[PDB]
Amino acid sequence: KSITIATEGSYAPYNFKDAGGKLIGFDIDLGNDLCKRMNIECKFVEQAWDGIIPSLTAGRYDAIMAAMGIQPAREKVIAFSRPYLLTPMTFLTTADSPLLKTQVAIENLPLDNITPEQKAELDKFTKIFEGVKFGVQAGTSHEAFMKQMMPSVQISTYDTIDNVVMDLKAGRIDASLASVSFLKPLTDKPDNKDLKMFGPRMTGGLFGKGVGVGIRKEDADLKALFDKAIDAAIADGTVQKLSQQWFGYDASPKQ
Repeated sequence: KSITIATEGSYAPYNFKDAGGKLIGFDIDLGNDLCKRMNIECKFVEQAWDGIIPSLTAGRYDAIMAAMGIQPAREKVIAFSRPYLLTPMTFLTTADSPLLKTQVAIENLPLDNITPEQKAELDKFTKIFEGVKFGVQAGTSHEAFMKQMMPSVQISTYDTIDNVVMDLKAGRIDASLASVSFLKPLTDKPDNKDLKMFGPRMTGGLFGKGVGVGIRKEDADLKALFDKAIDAAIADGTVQKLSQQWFGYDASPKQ
C-alpha cells in the first residue's frame, strides 16, 4: 500500500522547500509519521493551490496536507480527516501598549462551547477594547469575530494584513487581531520588536475547526486510517513535538 499526498510547497513552515528543492515542513514530517503508523508508503508532490482540490477529485493523488482549513465550502467537494492542528488567532499591539498589562487567566481559548470563565475573559478584553482603535483585514474571520463577538469595539478595515500592520506602526490604530502563524514570525523579526502579540490564543467558532487531511469523499477507509493515525500522533505527543519544532508553539488539537 502507497499514497500520494499533495502540498503547496510555498507555505513555510507547513510545507516549503529545502535548498535542493525537496518538500519539507510540518505537513511533510506529519504526513510521513502518519503513513508510517498506517504501514503505508508516502510520496509528497507539489500542487498549485487553485488546482489542489480538482486534482484530488480527478485522482492525481490520494490526499492533501497543505495547511488546509476544514471548512463548509471544501466539505461540499471533499472529505476531511479529524483536525491534525489547530489554527490559533491572537491580538497584536505595540510594545509598551498598556494592553500588555492585562492578565491572561486562560492562555488557550476554544470558542465553540465557551465556559463561563472563558466568556468572562472574552468580556474583560472586549471591555478594554471599547476605548481602543482596532484595525482588521476585510473579509476575514478576524473581521467576522470582531463584528459578532466584540460589537462594543470600534473597527476599521484594510485590504491586506500588511496594511493593518503598517497602520499600527503609524499609530493610526492601537491593536489588531490576526493568525498566530502570521503574528509570531512577524513579531520575531528584530525590525518588528516594537510590536507584540497579547491576549488569549483563540481557536474554533468563527475561526474554524483547524487544518485537516483532504481526502476524496468515497475514500471512507483512507479517512478511517488517517483518523486513527492522527489520534495516535496526538496521544503520544508527536503532533505537539512537531508543532513546537516548526512553529515555536503548541497548536496540537485535543484527542
